[PDB]
Amino acid sequence: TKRAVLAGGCFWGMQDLIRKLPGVIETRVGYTGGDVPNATYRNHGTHAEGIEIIFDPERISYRRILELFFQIHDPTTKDRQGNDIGTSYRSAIYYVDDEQKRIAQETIADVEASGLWPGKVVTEVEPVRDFWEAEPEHQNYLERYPNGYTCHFPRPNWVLPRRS
Amino acid sequence: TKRAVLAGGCFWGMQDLIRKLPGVIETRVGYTGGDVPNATYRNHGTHAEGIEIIFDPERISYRRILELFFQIHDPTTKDRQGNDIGTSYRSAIYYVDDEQKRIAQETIADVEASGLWPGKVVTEVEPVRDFWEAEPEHQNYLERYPNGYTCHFPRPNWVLPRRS
Ligand SMILES: [Ca+2]
Ligand SMILES: [Cl-]
Repeated sequence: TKRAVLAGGCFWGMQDLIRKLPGVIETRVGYTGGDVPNATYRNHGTHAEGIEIIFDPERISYRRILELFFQIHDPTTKDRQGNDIGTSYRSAIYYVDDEQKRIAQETIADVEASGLWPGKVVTEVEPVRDFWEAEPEHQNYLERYPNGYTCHFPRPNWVLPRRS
Repeated sequence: TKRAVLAGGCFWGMQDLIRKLPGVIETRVGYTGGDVPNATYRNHGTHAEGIEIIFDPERISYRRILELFFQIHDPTTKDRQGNDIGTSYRSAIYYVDDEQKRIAQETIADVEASGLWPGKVVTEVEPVRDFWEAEPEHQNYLERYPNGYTCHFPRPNWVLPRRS
């Protein structure tokens, strides 16, 4: 099993869509990429709202996970996703090892080369650090409240050639 | 990754304890081992309340999972766990393959040979069949309500010699 850690806006919508990818085993939302320990919803400093994804690499690749990531959030808006404004809502990939770093960089290069997205990619690429799991009320929120708030959705136009 | 499927009483308490075992990646509660399709909380016929456990076999063994199972529920009471009475609350191991069947049988034999449990083991051993995931409100219930109802707890006396 493998771990991916991503940020791309309100974490409810991230989990709602990413949990559906075949080969994803577990998802949990939380605060990561920032300063303060013991982060919480109303007190997480410079952390992004993010998601930790445990997946089966035999069933799904890291690359395919990143492709869904770039399909479901606008990676071109700095410190904002849709209606949600602030550093909490920024786009970031938190790589767990060198292979993930390389694939993240290659994938961003492919995204930009396509010209399909609305401007330069502003997604951060950083090593993963502490992941502060969000409060239980945030986990699986859109399972318990299927009509709840989300600004994430898969754009059919935000897809890459599948050369492999 | 590997899958284990167990039943041993109210599924809230099962998930609360089993989710804490290091090497367990995901848990989900549901209805399994019985008759009716599309099972729900108030309409699941002869199904047991059960739990599906996805684990990393490099970190935790199936045997160790069964050992926790036999530690946290009384496997000697037919169609009952603590205050919860009925076939919904019965003890069962739903094996996913022949290796799990063999380990389940060996583990039950070890349990009985020890004489530490309060009577013969009545746990069913059956091949896994459809697992009807429970409603979102049941998932992670004792995370959202940490003081909520449970009759599960680890008995320090319900442990086996660790010969390996
Ligand atoms: Ca989960
Ligand atoms: Cl939940």
